[PDB]
Amino acid sequence: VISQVEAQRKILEEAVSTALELASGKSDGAEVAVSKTTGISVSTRYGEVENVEFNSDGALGITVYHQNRKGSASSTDLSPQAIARTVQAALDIARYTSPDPCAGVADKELLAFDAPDLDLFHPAEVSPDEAIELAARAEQAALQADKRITNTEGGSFNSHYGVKVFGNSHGMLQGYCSTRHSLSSCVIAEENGDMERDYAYTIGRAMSDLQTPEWVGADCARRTLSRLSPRKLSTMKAPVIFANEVATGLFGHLVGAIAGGSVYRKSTFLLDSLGKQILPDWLTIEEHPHLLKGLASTPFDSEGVRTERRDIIKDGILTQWLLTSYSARKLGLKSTGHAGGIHNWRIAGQGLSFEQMLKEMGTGLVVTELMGQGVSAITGDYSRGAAGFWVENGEIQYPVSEITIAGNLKDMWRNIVTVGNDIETRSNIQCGSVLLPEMKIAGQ
Amino acid sequence: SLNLVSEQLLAANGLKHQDLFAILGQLAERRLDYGDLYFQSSYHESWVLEDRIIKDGSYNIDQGVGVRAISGEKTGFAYADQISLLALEQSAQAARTIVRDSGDGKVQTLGAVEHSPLYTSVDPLQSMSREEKLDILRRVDKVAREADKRVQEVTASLSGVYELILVAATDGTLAADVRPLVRLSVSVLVEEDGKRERGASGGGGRFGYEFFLADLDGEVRADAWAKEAVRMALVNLSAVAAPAGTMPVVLGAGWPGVLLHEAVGHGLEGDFNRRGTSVFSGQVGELVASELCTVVDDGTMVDRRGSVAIDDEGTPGQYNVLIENGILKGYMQDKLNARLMGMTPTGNGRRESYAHLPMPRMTNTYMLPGKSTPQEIIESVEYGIYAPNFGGGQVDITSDKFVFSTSEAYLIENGKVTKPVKGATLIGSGIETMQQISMVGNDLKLDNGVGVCGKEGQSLPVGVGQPTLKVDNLTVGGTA
Ligand SMILES: [Zn+2]
Repeated sequence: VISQVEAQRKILEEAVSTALELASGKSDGAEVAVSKTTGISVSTRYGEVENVEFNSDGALGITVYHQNRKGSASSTDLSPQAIARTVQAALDIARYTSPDPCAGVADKELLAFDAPDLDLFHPAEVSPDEAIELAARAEQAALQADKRITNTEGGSFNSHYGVKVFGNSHGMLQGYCSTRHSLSSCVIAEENGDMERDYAYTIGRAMSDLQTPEWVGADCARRTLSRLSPRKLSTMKAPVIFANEVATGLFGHLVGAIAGGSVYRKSTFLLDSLGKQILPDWLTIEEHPHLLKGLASTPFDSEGVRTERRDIIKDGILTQWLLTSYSARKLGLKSTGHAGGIHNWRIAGQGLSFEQMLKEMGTGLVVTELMGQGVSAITGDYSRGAAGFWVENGEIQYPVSEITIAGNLKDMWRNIVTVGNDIETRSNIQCGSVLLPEMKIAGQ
Repeated sequence: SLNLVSEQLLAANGLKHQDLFAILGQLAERRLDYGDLYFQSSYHESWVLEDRIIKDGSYNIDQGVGVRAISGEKTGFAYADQISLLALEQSAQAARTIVRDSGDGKVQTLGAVEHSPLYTSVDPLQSMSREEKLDILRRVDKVAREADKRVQEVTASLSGVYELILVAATDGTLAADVRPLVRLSVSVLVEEDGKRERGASGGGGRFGYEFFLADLDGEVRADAWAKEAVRMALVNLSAVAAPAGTMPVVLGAGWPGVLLHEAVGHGLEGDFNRRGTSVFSGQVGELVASELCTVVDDGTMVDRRGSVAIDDEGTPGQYNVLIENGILKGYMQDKLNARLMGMTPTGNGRRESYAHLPMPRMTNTYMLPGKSTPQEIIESVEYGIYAPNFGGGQVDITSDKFVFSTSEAYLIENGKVTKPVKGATLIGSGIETMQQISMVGNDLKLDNGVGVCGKEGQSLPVGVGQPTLKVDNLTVGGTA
C-alpha cells in the first residue's frame, strides 16, 4: 500500500506543478489543490456480506486571479491534457468576473512552506473478507445481546487512505497522507408496538486505536434498548442536559457565529461580541491543530495557511474570529488559518461524572439526539426536535421523544451551569455533558 | 436519442456495443441475479453576485463508469473516474467478487426501447451567453435593492448542470438520458435601527436559463423572485416569538409539501420496507393517513427538477399512487428491492453519480387536491399557526418521528391570520400526523424547483407538493 501511496503522491505533486506552470503566464496568482482517496467500504446483514464497495476518488481544483478577478475550475481527470483544460476554464471565467481586492492567494508570510508532519497515516492491508468479518462480529454482538432486538440495519466497516497536495504561486508546494478506519453496527428493538433503532461506532487513524467489534455491538444494543417505550412530555419549562455527543454540537454552533464570512456580512448574532464574555468565566475552548494522529489535525488550511494553537474562548471571553484570507482582508485583519474549518477543540470537564450531573440537576430533561435544522445564524434563535430521557429525584425515569427544545444560543451559552468529565473523544470538538438551567420544551 | 449519448460516451472513448457484451459477460462468470454498467459525464457551472459585483464563477467536470454485481441481498461495486475499456474491466473484475461461485453466464440480449421525453436535450450551459446569464443576476440585485430601502445586501447565484447517462444491464436493458438542470438562488439582508434579518427565494428546473426571464403572473420571473426574498426578510425582521405546544397547524401549498417527504416519503422507500425497518413495513391495505389524503410520487412531470425520463437503472419514470384515500397501496422501488419483495420496478432507482450505488429514492412527491378552499381552512382555526413556507426537515423511519422547520409562519386567531412568528421546528409522528389531516385544499402546487434530498450520504434533486391543508394537532417548537 505504501508503494501505491508514494506513487500516487508523486503523481499528485506533478499535477499541482503542471497546473501552476500552465497558469503562471496568464494570471497574477493561482492556488491548486489535489486529492486522492482509496479504500474499501463493506456491510453485513445478519452477519453475512451484504455490500462490498471499492473506493477510488481523485480531484483537482484550481483558482486563478487576474486584476483581482477570480475564476475556478475542477476535474476528476488528472491527465496533463485535462489539467490544461481545467486551467484554461478558470482563466476564461476570470475574464468575466469583477475585480474584488479581497480575493487572492493567501499572504506569503502566513504560508506553511515547511508543513509539520502530524503522523496522520497508519495504513492497514485489510482484505474484503477480513473487513466483512469485523462488520459481522460487531453486528452479531448487537443482535445476540437481548431478545427484544428483532431486526438489523447491519454491520459496517470502512478503511481508507488519502493523499492531499496543495500549491500556490508564492512557491508553496506541500502534501501529506492520512488514514481513517471505522466500524459500526445498527439494530432495531421492539416493545409494546413500538420500534426503535440506534447505532454504535469506533473511529481512528490507526486500526489499533479502535474499540473491539464486541464492544461496538454491546454499545449498539445498550443504546437501542434504552430507547424503548418513550413518553411524549407535556409542554413545560425545565433544565436540560445536552448529553456529551449532542453537547459537542452545541459548541459547534459557535463556528458559524464567529466565522469571518458571517462577521463581514453582519449576519451573525455575535457581531458585537469580540472581546466580551459569551460563556461562563471558568470555560475555555482550546484549539489544537497539531495533535499527532488527531481526527481534525491539519498541517495547513485549504489556502495553505499555517495552523496554530489558539484559545478561541478564554475564561468565557471570545478572543478572536475564525478568519480565512478573504474575510480577514474584508475586516483589515490577517488569516487565522481556518479555511475549511476548525482543527480539534478541547473543553475540560469541571469535575462531575454524568451520574453526578443528574443528581445536581435533580429534575429535568436529558437530550441524547436532536433532529432538524432550526438554528438561526443571524439571531441565535434555536428550535430543534429532541429525544432523550426524563430525570426526577436524580435518576432516569423513562425515555422521551416527539418533543422540541427552544431558546437562544446567546442565553444558552452564557448560562451553562457545568460541563461534565464524560468527554466524547471521537469528534472534532470534544467535551462532556452540558447542564443548561432552563429551556422551553414543547410537547403535549 | 440513445445514438447521440452512445456516440459521446462510448464511441468517443473507443468503446462499442460489443465491449458492453464482453464486460457484462465478465460479471456473469459469477452466480449473479444481475449486473450493470453505468456511464456518465457531467458539466456544472455556477456564478455568484454579491456587493453588486460578479464575485465568483466555477466550471466543474466529471466523468466515469460504475459497475455493479448483484446476487440476492448482495451488491459488489467498483468504479473509475474515467470511461475506458480498462476502467470497465478493472471495475467488473473487482465488483463480481461479491460471490465466489460460478454462474451459468446467461444474459438477455441488449435491447433499447423508447421512452417519453420529459425535458430538452439542448445544453443549457451553451444555449445562453455568459453576458446574458450574468445580466440575470444584475437584474435580481437591482430589483431587490429598489424594493425597499432597508435592503443592505443581496447574494444571487445561477447554477447549471448538463448530464449524459447510459446504462446497460444483464437483463437486456440499454437506455440513455440527457439531463439539464438550472437553479437561480437569491438571499437578501435587511437592516432597521441596528436589527438585521435575512430572506430567500428561488427555483428552477430542467430547461435553460431563459426560464428566469419568462413571465410569472405578468412579471419577469427573476424580478418576482427578487421581490419575494425581500418580502421574506421583512417578515422575519418583524417576527415575534412563536407559541410552544400542540395546536392546529395550517400548511400552505407547495414547498410545505416537505411534510409528505418526511412523514411518509422516506418511510415508503422499498429498501426500508424490504428489510422490515420502516414503520410502514407490512402495512399495505391499512389506513396510514386520513381518508382525505391521496399521496403520489410522480417521475413523469415535464420539465420538473424532481422528474426522471429514465431513472438510473433505465426504468422510465412513473406516476405511482402510494396512499389512496388514506390506504397504503405500495412502495417506491429499485430493481433489487423489487425482486426481493416480489414486486416490480417503479422508476425510483436513483444514484447521485457513477461513483455511488442506486437505491429507492423519491422524484416529485405530492398530495392530490380536495374540496376545501384555503380561506375555509384558515377560518376553521380558533388558535393555531399558518405556515406557508419551510426550510428542511428530517425523519426517523423506524420510530416514525419527523420534523420540519418553518421559514414563514403566522398566528391564526379567530380564523384570521395575524402576527408573524419566528422560525419554529414542528414535530410529530408520521402516521398519526397524516391521520390528523381534517381539511384538504383545492389549490395544489409543487415547489419552485429547490428540493435537495439526502439518503446514506447521497444528495439528489427532488420535488414536493400539496394544496393548503389542516393538521388538527401538531407540536410547535416555540418559546412563548
Ligand atoms: Zn429526503
